[PDB]
Amino acid sequence: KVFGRCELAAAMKRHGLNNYRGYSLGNWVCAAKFESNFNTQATNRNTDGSTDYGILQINSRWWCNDGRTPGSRNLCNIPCSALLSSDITASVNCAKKIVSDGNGMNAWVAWRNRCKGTDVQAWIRGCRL
Repeated sequence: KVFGRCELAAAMKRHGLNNYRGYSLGNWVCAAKFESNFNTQATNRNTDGSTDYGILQINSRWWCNDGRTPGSRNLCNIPCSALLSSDITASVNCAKKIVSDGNGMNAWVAWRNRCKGTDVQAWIRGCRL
């Protein structure tokens, strides 16, 4: 499913992402925009053979099992396909563990490169939250 901006903002808020670990909602919405373009079915393969899955492009080498990434750790204990569902719950729960990993949102390269230090507030502007 391809979420609309405010729709995703509201769903993420309901799932406890607004200000989780100090990151305002605008950061999470900005990250989804640049990571998947709000599309839950987005996948991208990396050169190391691992694959990024879903709305937040979570990596198979550490967070989920896709049965084809040798040495994968499956820290969120879920098959990677669960991260592509229209219900963002699995994605959100796993993202919570990732952002708590000690490196914050820098774990998401698109966030670091395109959201970090920008007026992330613009991403939730106009939304009924």
